[PDB]
Amino acid sequence: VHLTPEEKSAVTALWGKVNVDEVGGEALGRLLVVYPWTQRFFESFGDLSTPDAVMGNPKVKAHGKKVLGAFSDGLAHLDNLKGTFATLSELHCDKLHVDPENFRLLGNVLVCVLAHHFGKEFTPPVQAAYQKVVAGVANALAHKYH
Amino acid sequence: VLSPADKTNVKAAWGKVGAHAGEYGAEALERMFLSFPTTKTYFPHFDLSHGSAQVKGHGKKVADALTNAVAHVDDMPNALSALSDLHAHKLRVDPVNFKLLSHCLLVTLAAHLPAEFTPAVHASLDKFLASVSTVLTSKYR
Amino acid sequence: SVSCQGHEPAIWQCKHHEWGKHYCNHNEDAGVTCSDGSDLELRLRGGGSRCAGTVEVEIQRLLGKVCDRGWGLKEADVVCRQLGCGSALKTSYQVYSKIQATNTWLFLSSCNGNETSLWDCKNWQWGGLTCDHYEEAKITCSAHREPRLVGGDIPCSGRVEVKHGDTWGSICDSDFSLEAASVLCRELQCGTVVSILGGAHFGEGNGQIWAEEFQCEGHESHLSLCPVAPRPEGTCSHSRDVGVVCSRYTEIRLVNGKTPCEGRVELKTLGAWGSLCNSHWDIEDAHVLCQQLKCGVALSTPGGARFGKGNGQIWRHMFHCTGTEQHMGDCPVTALGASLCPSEQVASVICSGNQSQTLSSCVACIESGQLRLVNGGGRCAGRVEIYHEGSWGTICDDSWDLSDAHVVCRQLGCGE
Ligand code: HEM
Ligand code: HEM
Ligand SMILES: *[C@@H]1O[C@H](CO)[C@@H](O)[C@H](O)[C@H]1NC(C)=O
Ligand SMILES: [Ca+2]
Ligand SMILES: [Ca+2]
Repeated sequence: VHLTPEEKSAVTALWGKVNVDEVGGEALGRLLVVYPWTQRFFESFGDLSTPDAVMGNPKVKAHGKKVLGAFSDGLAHLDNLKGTFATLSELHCDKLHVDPENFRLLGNVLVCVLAHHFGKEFTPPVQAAYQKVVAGVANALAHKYH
Repeated sequence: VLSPADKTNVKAAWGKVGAHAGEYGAEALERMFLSFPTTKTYFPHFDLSHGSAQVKGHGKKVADALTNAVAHVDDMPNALSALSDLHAHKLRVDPVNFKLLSHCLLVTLAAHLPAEFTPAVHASLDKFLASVSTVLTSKYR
Repeated sequence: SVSCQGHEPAIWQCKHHEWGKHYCNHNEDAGVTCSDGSDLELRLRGGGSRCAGTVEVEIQRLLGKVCDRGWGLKEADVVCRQLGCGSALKTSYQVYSKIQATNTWLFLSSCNGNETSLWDCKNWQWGGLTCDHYEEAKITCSAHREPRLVGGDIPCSGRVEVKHGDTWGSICDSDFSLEAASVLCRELQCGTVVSILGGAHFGEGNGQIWAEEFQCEGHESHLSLCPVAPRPEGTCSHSRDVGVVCSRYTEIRLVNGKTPCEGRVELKTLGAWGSLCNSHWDIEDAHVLCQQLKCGVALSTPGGARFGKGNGQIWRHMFHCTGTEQHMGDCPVTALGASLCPSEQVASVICSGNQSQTLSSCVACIESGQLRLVNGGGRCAGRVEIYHEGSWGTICDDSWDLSDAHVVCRQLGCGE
């Protein structure tokens, strides 16, 4: 529906090469230092003042594993994205009150992180499919908001 | 809000780009076109085919302008005065498209030059590109 | 950003930017290099001879190389001139070995192209920067392979000798092909190749013989540019050296006349001087002769001669020049059994004396619509071709007879 079968193959292929342990910590650490208004939500994770502390903090790295796994879980079936993220969207809307833009910002940083880790293999058609995936996830986690 | 330590990274990182700046600008322009199809509406007569000479030519002039801005980092609005009027008063380019080009340009730099993109440099180069977009769009109406 | 004029007693006296600002990086730390001028040396390593290879710089015992970012044909010329080799032809060179890598580099900003040495042209940076994206600088001077013809009676013939570096040597016939000989004649400015002779016809050479066999495409402007491949030494005896005859083997002189641009035509063939026949001496052949004499374009040829026939025998050579070829050798010549020229009929030409504007297709015009004959085995027979606009075309065979072809044979000068 959303993606062509050739587009789906490449997206699923690259997601195999990823190192879930380190990619999640990388993207979360970058967002907390590039856009430094998300440090407010992660005050439970300790010191986050300096970029090296943000990268070296164990808690954000562990939270990166949770973020990455949920992204992989969302990739399981695209039409279910409304129902897949309905449980998580409520947490981000009623308890933490995370603005929908931060979902779009984290996804954009994820594309940059994946491009940094891979290199030339981040073919422009490949990133186009990834952006379409990211846009849906940001919309799906925000569609709960009303 | 580029601090003096932030501008030092910008000049050093852009220096490491070297002569490949023109190709990097061209790749970012092509990367944004196919990733965000609505952007092509602002280029009425340009040939949007992959590897087009005009796209390569446009990327060279875009990277030329950015390299000029780095040398004039302290005074950006004057170095980008002519481009600000053309991009806002003539073509009426929506400011939303600028954040798309900046993201695509950063991805091109990150993919082609991964070793030098430490998180400290990533923030500094991001703040530099945000400064350029605001200057160009500051008179949009 | 210290801006010293060049005469301040100390750097602090110069006008310099503030102790802060400008956002400098520690990789940009400046340095100096003061020397007496005798320690710096320039050498070429990794090539066939000293006039081709990778540029290597030794300054204060320290070895280094030169980056390619600022390299060009102008900078390539000044380096070759300093080494004494000659002019620079190619910015790449064929590798005979591998040179050791060195971390230190030399950078060229710009070079005017007429300086005596590389050190003289301004702002050459010695170390302090790296160019990993760029590569080494390579050159190939014109003294890599300098050809020469030795021991030939006619001006443009003799034994072929090729110079490697600063030493001379002959070349065996098996190494030299027809394509190689054409380049050699063109390089020497002796015209096109007329014939090639082997077996020490011109004479038995002396000295050492090169081993490599030239393998050139055929239209290279210099001997050095075309690639070569080494061959085993001693496979060719000394008697197997080659000789080359080029097309510009004619010597024609103007005499009796006080100004060299005017006078009676004199030709030297068979080891003697002789006057040319007046017949078949038109404007087109006259322009070529004056071009050879370097007088310039010519506008008039005398009808008869006040200069006389001369003491020498009357040569019956007749020339058929198109009008654009530089030398009389390139003009097709027919002299077998030419008609006898009476004593008072001797050719002459009055050149202008100005070498400018040559001849342009349209007086002093290369003309248009000149017919040519192809595939006929000669210059007087063949299929008719007509030059119209920028293309050559044929004629349909219908309504074609002797009276129709009578004009074509007359215009070409062949006859009937
Ligand atoms: C964009 C896609 C995102 C996904 C898939 C995602 C995923 C998750 C998941 C699965 C949890 C549950 C962790 C737990 O229960 O222990 C979580 C927690 C959390 N997320 Fe997200 N997240 C996203 C974006 C963001 C962003 C951009 C922020 C910015 C601050 C954020 C803020 C938080 C916070 C503060 C928690 C902690 C919840 C708590 O402590 O109760 N999320 N995230
Ligand atoms: C950092 C961001 C940008 C820079 C540095 C930049 C720079 C330039 C430069 C140097 C030119 C050439 C002008 C000339 O040759 O006269 C140009 C023209 C143009 N700009 Fe941009 N630009 C940027 C962003 C954008 C974006 C995002 C768009 C559209 C979505 C855009 C729309 C155009 C168009 C359509 C032209 C063509 C003008 C023409 O052909 O006459 N610019 N820009
Ligand atoms: C070299 O030529 C330039 C112009 O190209 C001229 O200004 C300069 O004086 C010349 N130098 C010498 C040494 O002839
Ligand atoms: Ca100075
Ligand atoms: Ca017929």
